[PDB]
Amino acid sequence: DIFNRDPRDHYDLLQRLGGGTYGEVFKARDKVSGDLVALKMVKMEPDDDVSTLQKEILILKTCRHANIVAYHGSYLWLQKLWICMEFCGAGSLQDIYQVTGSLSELQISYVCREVLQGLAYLHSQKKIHRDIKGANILINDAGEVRLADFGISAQIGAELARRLEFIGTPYWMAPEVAAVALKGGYNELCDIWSLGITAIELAELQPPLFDVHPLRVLFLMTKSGYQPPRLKEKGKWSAAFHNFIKVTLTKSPKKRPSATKMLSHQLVSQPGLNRGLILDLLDKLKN
Ligand SMILES: CNc1nc(Nc2ccc(N3CCOCC3)cc2)c(C(N)=O)nc1-c1cncc2c1ncn2C
Repeated sequence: DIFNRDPRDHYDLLQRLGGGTYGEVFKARDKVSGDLVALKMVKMEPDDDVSTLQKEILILKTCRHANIVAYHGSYLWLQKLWICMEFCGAGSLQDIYQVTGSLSELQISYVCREVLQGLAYLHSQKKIHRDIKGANILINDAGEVRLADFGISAQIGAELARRLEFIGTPYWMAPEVAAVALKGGYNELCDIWSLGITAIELAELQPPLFDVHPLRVLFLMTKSGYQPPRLKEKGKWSAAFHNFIKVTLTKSPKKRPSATKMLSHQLVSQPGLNRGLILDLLDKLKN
């Protein structure tokens, strides 16, 4: 499961695709089959024992869903853990909308449906993603939608910096999560709020309040009079899209709908939602 060897023995490392608190991602080609894969390098911390690392790799191999990037295998080499995963050729939705411009209501509807399918699966496994945003939703050349990973819960490498990263960029987090280090916890419903913000992000090219200093956003969010965000242009988006934003951005998590409940919302249960919508979006990259 975790080969004690250099992944360069089996893979030809191509260009760097990007990275962050979750590691460094490289495009790579298998030397035998010729197939393209993604290789993520996670630097191991001084307290990352291999017994806990083994439990995590077991979770990475069993936590599987069509709307989550497939895990192929891993390598432990020179204090760096390398995870091999399916290659999503078009990159993230942020990589796409920062070329194409705003997604159509139908395109956002399909992405939100596919993400909710992945979130409903993660929540059935008692996992909370806690990292839903356009940059963490990848698209393959077939227009399929996949979450890059199952979220922040992987206890590998820079887990703490990844867990706390929202403090410097809290725009996608639910108010009960933005109430960091206060007595109230949170639950899986915070992912539903993050998906509502992601839908405004795909419509507007940035989440609400993106230009406000992160510490000011945290302050505003933990106020009793905080009004959840809304789409900026009412006379472009349908009543169904406005309502989907209204219910996903419910301030109280005790009133916010589950991922399974959201899958029957009129916006994401409408006919004609399929990968063809994203194939049309990818065609705009040529122009
Ligand atoms: C940099 N991140 C990732 N890039 C990938 N591929 C990819 C492919 C193409 C581009 N381009 C092409 C040229 O135009 C710009 C866009 C960018 C990226 C992948 C993958 N599987 O293909 N995966 C991750 C990734 C993996 N784990 C966790 C992650 C990840 N992203 C966020 N989180 C939290």
